Amino acid sequence: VELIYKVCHANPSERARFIRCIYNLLQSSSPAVKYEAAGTLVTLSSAPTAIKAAAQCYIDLIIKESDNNVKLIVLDRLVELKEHPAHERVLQDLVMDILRVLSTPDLEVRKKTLQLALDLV
Amino acid sequence: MPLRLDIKRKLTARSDRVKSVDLHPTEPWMLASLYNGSVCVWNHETQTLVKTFEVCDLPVRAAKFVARKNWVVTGADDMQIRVFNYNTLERVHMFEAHSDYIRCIAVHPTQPFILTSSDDMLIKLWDWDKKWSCSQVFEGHTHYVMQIVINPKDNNQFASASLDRTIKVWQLGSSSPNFTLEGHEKGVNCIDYYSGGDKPYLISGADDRLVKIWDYQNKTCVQTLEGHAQNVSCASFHPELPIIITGSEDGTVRIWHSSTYRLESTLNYGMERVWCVASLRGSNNVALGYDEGSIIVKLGREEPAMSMDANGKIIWAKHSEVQQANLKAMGDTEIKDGERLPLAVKDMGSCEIYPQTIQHNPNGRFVVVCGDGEYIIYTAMALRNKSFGSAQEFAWAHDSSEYAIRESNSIVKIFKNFKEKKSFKPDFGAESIYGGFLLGVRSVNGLAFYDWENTELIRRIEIQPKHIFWSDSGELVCIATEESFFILKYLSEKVLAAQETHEGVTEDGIEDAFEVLG
Amino acid sequence: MVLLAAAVCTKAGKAIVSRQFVEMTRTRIEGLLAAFPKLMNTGKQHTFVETESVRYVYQPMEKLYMVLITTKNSNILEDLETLRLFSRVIPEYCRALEENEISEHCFDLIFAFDEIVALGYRENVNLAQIRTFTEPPINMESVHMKIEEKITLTCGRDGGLQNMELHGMIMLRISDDKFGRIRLHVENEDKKGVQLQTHPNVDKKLFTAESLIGLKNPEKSFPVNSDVGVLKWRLQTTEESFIPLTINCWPSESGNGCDVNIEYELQEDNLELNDVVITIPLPSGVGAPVIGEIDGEYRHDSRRNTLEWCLPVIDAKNKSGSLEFSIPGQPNDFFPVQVSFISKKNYCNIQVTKVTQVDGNSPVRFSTETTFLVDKYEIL
Repeated sequence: VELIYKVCHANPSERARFIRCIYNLLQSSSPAVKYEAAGTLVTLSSAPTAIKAAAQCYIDLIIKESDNNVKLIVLDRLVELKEHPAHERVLQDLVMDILRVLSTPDLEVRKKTLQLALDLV
Repeated sequence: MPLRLDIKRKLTARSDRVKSVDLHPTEPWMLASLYNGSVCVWNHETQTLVKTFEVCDLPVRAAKFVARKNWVVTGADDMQIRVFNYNTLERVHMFEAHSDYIRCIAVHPTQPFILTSSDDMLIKLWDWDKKWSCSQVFEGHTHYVMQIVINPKDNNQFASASLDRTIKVWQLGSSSPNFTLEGHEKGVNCIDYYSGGDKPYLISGADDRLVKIWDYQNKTCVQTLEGHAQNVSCASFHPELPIIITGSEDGTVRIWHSSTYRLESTLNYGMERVWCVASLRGSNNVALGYDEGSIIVKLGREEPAMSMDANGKIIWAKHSEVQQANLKAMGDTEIKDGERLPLAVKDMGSCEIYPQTIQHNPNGRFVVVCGDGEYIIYTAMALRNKSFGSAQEFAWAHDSSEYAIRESNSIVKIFKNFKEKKSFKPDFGAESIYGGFLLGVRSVNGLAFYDWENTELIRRIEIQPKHIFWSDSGELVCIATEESFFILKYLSEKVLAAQETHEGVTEDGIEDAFEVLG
Repeated sequence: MVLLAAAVCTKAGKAIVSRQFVEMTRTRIEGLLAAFPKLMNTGKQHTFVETESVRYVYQPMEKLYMVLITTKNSNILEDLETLRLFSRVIPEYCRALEENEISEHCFDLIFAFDEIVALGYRENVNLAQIRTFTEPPINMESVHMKIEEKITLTCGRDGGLQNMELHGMIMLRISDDKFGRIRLHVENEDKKGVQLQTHPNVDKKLFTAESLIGLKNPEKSFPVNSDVGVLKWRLQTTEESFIPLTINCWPSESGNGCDVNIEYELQEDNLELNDVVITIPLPSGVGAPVIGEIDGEYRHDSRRNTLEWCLPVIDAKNKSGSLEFSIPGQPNDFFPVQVSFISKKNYCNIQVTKVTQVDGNSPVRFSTETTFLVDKYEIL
């Protein structure tokens, strides 16, 4: 017997069902910002660069939902980390620069990152 | 002498005598090497034990992480340093580091090297990349090499402490110690450097009850630290804070201010015989090895004290173009919001006390330096002594010519024009204070708001706060709470009838005078 | 089962010791464990790895794999947790994993496996547990009373009352000027079941004879919930409640087929019920029915396996039907018939004897109405 009216009431078991129940009550344009899904998810690619590369992808997606032309593919939500105020301190673009890569982190993360610079902006 | 501290027990673990304690070079984990023949590591932030390794069945004196390889080096009474992968859980390598058990290991992240110090009176070098071949052997020490540390200004240099009453500074290139320091008089248990790019320092600890500070640049002994009232097992330098943390076999740890060597604290735990110390290089965690276990402890000062007025005097203490003892700072710069703005400091006159908290007035007329149960008021931009007062805590309110203080008599105090207000004195007790117009005082699992009119209990909110700040109209308040945040309405008229009537209970209040807006 | 097997493996290419909870994976156990655990369960140093459509959870210990396998799953935390508890239990028996010592304590490990996971459902174990085993307008003044009640009944074919209970309330809607005191008089009630609630502003009066309740009514409509029984109560239909309908069922064995006659009886002929339906169930091997009824419409419904008779309004009436059945099996016991009905009376027998109002002249009790509804009304 699953689905609660509450937030919880306690314990890992209730907690595990709860992220399933949350995805129901907001399906809309992926989870966007991953819920209690995040904990199992890292181990799913323990070998080792692939986790960061994946993580980088989600973080880029999350920033904004742009036009979505050829390699401008960022989904998730339109505003939730914006892009580009001129009063924002120390700005969004600092994280965007990582994604522009020569190899600036390692090659698996690099391939993901170049696509990801292209994708947000 | 005063210093921002707050000793906190981050994680404890009970085990047979832990000779070495370490923080993981780049990870939030601390590794302790035990006499269980096991080394164990725990990440003392989430309170999860990440992994254990059974190095030997006889004590492991030393353990450290070579973070880049994702490996841990241990040296045990196998007279071996055995290497393991701390995520693929298996023994990476096994090698004989020495002819005797390995007291300490030091890791050079920039080079493939570990040098290990052993009580075969020799320190040997091993290169992890060669599969733990013996790169270099250092012959210099004629006694039991208790500890090794790498100098952070030249990693090619390390110092080793031996119970031979010297700490010898060696270079990798040279088997022999390229110079000797005679750092102690009853053998040197430990050597440490005071970390940084501009700090040439050594420390020696000895069983003459004493820790000694040495300057390696000048070669003189800067001062002698009382250490402990029994043989100093180890001594180390904290990087950020000006203190030395020492441990002794009397089960006591003492903290000494490194500016006059007057006792900052004495800590015992019911674990006793404190063998080692080590400090985190990124600062504010020190870990100490004891007979009955290990502890990882978290030191205070996490955040700076400063305040921005309307005169562009943004005042801090410490920092650049400002001294800690005196007071200064200005910030008149408006360069782009996207980066950190320059210091932009302009000089500011006299001070007489230490700044526990140092703050400008919110509209610029006063400066307050608070410190040692006293507040001293200095004038906004002239810094002549305006006023004085008592304050274990000082907070400007909204009024900022009325302020709240904790005078620590069990009543939260208001001082107005820096002169005490006794028309303000809670019918709660006190345990702590929140500023703003209705002073929040926390007592008996309550937050009580008091009037600056007759000090009656207006209301009590049943979730205690982090803060109360009141708007500059004093009808609206913003409450920082573990709840998250409240905005409350103080209905002024309702308060005037209630307060006069004193229908508001001594410790529970009247639930009408205040109302919960959101 | 959700958990096929719980298995200790050597990556020598064989299952060293293993447990088959119920006879399924005998030889199967060895081949799975032998191929997959050799490759680290095909893992990459990840606790969950799935290969050949079987979930393998594991932990490496030496050249050996302690392995849990599932091909179905109920929860994330659980699979790890049985493996984990297993990993506390296994060094007590074998001092880590190692094929020869694992081999010698087949019995120990195997017994723990049965105990830990029973019929594939992850029970819990512990090293101590293991031991036991191996051991002003007043012109307007008017008042209206509405008694709404539902009655429930369970009855035998014999007509045994079994259990019954009436639930109801009497709502009053009154337009009265001033504040008038009202006294309510009602019949006296008894209840096998229990429940009575009184509205505030209800006073209880003690009289030598007869019982009385008095109250100032709120204006408009409100639940009276007067004193006495109350004007909000659960009374037992058993206690003096009338059951508007009694059903007499006569099933008959026509032989191959079955003939069912259903008799319905109502209270006084004058009173008529409405919305009445009789649900007469039928057996699974239905064939088809032919039903005849003097009043209303009756229809057989497959799926429901019930014949439903509906009557808009009835003084009282009856129906009959003949059923055709293929006869598989033996005779089947009958299921109860249920009825829905509406009656313009309360069968809790609440009667409003008199409600006299004071503080003024006679008000008009324009109307008192009773709505009676069927609750779970079942008769076999």
